[PDB]
Amino acid sequence: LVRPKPLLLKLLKSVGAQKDTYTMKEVLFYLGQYIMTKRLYDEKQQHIVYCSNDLLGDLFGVPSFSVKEHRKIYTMIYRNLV
Amino acid sequence: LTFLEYWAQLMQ
Repeated sequence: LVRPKPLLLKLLKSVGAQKDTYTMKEVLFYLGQYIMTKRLYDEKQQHIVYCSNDLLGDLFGVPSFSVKEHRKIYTMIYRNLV
Repeated sequence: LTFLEYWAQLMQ
């Protein structure tokens, strides 16, 4: 379905993803694993994700975000897809 | 909720 642009593809490959084309659900799976494994989420309010100085901040263009902002996260992702 | 529980909410 979707083809990540190169920076997002690099993030997905760092957690094991090997393909060029993914479903959105698989992009989301790998991105959650990226966040989890790099400990980017706040340990007390775990919907807060810190990304400034990680590749993810560059991708999204924000220094932090909340997981609860669903429409914003979809939008940011799709700016990194073709 | 935990991170992955919020992320599930995002995915569903």
